[PDB]
Amino acid sequence: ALPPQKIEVLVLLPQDDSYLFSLTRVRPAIEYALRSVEGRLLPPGTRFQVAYEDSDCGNRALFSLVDRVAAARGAKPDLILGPVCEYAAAPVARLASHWDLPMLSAGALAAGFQHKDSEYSHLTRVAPAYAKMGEMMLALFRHHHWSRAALVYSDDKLERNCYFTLEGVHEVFQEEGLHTSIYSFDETKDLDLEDIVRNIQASERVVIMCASSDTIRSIMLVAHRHGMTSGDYAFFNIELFNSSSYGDGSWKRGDKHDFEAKQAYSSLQTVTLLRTVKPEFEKFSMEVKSSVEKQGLNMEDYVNMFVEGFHDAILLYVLALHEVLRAGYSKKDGGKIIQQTWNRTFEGIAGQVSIDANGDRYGDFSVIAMTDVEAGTQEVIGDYFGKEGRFEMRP
Amino acid sequence: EALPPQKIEVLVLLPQDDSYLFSLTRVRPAIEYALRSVEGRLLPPGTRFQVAYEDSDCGNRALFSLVDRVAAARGAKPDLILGPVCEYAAAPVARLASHWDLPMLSAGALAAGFQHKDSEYSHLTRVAPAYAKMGEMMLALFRHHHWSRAALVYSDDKLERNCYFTLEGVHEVFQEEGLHTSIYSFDETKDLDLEDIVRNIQASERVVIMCASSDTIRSIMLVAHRHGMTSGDYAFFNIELFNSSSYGDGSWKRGDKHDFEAKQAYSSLQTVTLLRTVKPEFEKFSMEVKSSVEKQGLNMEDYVNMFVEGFHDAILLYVLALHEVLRAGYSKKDGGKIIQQTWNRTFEGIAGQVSIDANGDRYGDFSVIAMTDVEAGTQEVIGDYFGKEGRFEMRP
Amino acid sequence: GCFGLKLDRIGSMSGLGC
Ligand SMILES: *[C@@H]1O[C@H](CO)[C@@H](O[C@@H]2O[C@H](CO)[C@@H](O)[C@H](O)[C@H]2NC(C)=O)[C@H](O)[C@H]1NC(C)=O
Ligand SMILES: *[C@@H]1O[C@H](CO)[C@@H](O)[C@H](O)[C@H]1NC(C)=O
Ligand SMILES: *[C@H]1O[C@H](CO)[C@@H](O)[C@H](O)[C@H]1NC(C)=O
Ligand SMILES: *[C@H]1O[C@H](CO)[C@@H](O)[C@H](O)[C@H]1NC(C)=O
Ligand SMILES: [Cl-]
Ligand SMILES: [Cl-]
Repeated sequence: ALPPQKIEVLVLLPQDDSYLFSLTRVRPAIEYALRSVEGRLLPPGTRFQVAYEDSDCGNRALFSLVDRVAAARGAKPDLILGPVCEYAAAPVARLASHWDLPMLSAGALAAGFQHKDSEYSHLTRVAPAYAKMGEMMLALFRHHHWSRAALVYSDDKLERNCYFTLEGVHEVFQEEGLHTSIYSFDETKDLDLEDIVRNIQASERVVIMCASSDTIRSIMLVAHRHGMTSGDYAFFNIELFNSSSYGDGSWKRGDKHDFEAKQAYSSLQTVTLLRTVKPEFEKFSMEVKSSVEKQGLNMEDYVNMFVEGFHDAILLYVLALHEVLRAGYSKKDGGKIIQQTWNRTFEGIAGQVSIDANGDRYGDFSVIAMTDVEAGTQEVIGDYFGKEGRFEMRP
Repeated sequence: EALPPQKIEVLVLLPQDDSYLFSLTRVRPAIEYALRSVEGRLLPPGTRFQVAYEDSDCGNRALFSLVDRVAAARGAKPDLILGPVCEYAAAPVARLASHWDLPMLSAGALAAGFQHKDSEYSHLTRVAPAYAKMGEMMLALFRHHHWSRAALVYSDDKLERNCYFTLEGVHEVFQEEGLHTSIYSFDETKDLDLEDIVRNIQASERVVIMCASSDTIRSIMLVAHRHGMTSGDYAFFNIELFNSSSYGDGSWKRGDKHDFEAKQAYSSLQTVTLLRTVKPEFEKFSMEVKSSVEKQGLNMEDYVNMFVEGFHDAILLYVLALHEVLRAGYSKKDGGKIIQQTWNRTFEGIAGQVSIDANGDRYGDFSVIAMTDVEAGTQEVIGDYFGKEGRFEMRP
Repeated sequence: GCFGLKLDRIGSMSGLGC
């Protein structure tokens, strides 16, 4: 009844494997999803043509989309995946919205992408945005009856990941009326650890921080010397994606400071994403790991949230394209497609995935704390389930 | 050996909304005046200009239109882009112009970020004084007085943010030189706590550099006046680069019931603005522009604003550079060469000499307005700063 | 100080708080 569908996909991600969402790491994930798809919600014969282009986590993403569309031989892709980097994504999202093209990303986590009344109307975020993490922190604070916090983060003025991360907390907290002291520095420059720690010493007892794990170990070390560990202060760091950083023993480096670090981290709690697994996830991981190693690269054991989300990005697109084609529209009705990807729950390769009424994936988080200081053992202490909006400590 | 006639396509990206000083209808008369002036000679005889005027909407629209035009024209690109002026509108267009090797001239894009042209903003030539130019002038003003600290107080929209970018120009320069700055921002479109502003000023510095609407500044000055801050304890400065002709007559005057206090309050306020020169040519230029804009349904300053003057000169500068690149055996498509030709040079603009520095940014000349007679409330220019010379001098 | 001779990238977004 319906002919084969030929969907042109433009994927804009970093070529540089330094990023957890580079083309090499994420491609396998999209391909895996594509197979699963091509074999059926879409008319048989349906095939996706995917172009993988370097976003350079910057201006190049824009240049590529435009060179592809405004070329004499150009045409608009039917689906845009990525960019992930906030400044690379903003321009692409604006264009996707202007051209009525659907855009899905496991990135663009900044608060500004929240307002979708105009410029970002065609963007659905499949991974938890920073404001979702901010909602979790608000629930954690309510649980403890905490009402004030010091936000201390590194702001490199370039990709600014930690600035955008704590912005998620700042937005939610201000909205709710909690007070926050703000302290930023560029970890890419010589650190004035004394000033950092003295500023904290004078502001708040609960400190929410975001900076590289080595920057955090340093702060914690100086705080240790100033006697701030061991009770007087509740420190938090945010490590949502990198498993080498939120894994047990985050204080260890095989350093001459390892002992001091273990003691200092007794006062540190780490926020990360609550991930889930199921039989299929294992296969997906195995298969993903296969392509990536065959592509000469050391893997990050199991795949991060970006790899997972981009696999689920494909599936969510297809579900929306189905219910839209049914209603009699075409793949060219980007606006229609995006609206279909919102306010729904579907099954991803890790478990249920729910997108909220504004086109943003609901996020679940966990808090990791040291439960045995002699050992330096860190375990999950509590979780927050975004959709239900409930924080709960574990038994 | 006259070259073959040229067909130069220029894309003008400015706001349709006449609320802006650089709206299309306000600027078009000036561009047309300069084109009229160039065809009778530096370009090959028979050369024609096709100018498309497109609404930048002081936002994302500028980019959308640029892209849509190229795509519709199947990949054909304009030979010259004029504008946008709005900082957030201009950055994406500048990025694409650099990527496509197209020359982009603007009398706007005054923010500090456009200063770095190693890659992203290569291809952007700024024809009007950037905020950092006003910053250098403030540094000299400070060195003149031996002042080394200041409170920067400005309104920040989080939207167009004109005053935020203006004071960024000062902050950048002062930080380079080692002067201390206290920073205090507020959104003047929201409910103002005039007392919190003034209290922060009295707890921070004695030399205050502010930027906000003329009415917000008046409100702040009236409140500083009741706190006894306007009799010499503080030195206030406000920045009004584009519309400061009310002085001489009285920038404090509002035919209001606060008029007398405002006049007293303003005795401690100095206003920084652009030093604007005149010639009979400029005078005629203004009249024609003003007439065109008037029968178009708009009011207008008596001497066309800097954006309008700037864009007129942007065409003379483009033609100047294109003429040289052509004679050198290159084409209008060698945008980088055209851009480099517009840099590091002095030429004759509609109001006098115009010098573009080696980074492709026009040198700015500025004047300082102060109340010279407190009884009357008389405001005059007490000193100027000439950017190229880099010297500040109080007037005799 | 909401400034700091940085943030050249001030374009394509705004969010809140500097
Ligand atoms: C994941 O996080 C780890 C930290 O646990 C990162 O590894 C560090 O990388 C920096 C910069 O290259 C080095 O200076 C450190 O010495 C590394 N630490 C360790 C223990 O390896 C790693 O770069 C991150 N992975 C990715 C791809 O983001
Ligand atoms: C979202 O969809 C759910 C069912 O999945 C429905 O209960 C709810 O009313 C919808 N939210 C709205 C009103 O946007
Ligand atoms: C410009 O501002 C002045 C006061 O600052 C005002 O008198 C004039 O009407 C305004 N005109 C413009 C620039 O539209
Ligand atoms: C302008 O500055 C350049 C450096 O960029 C210098 O080499 C040149 O001599 C100056 N102008 C000229 C060509 O006289
Ligand atoms: Cl990216
Ligand atoms: Cl504009």
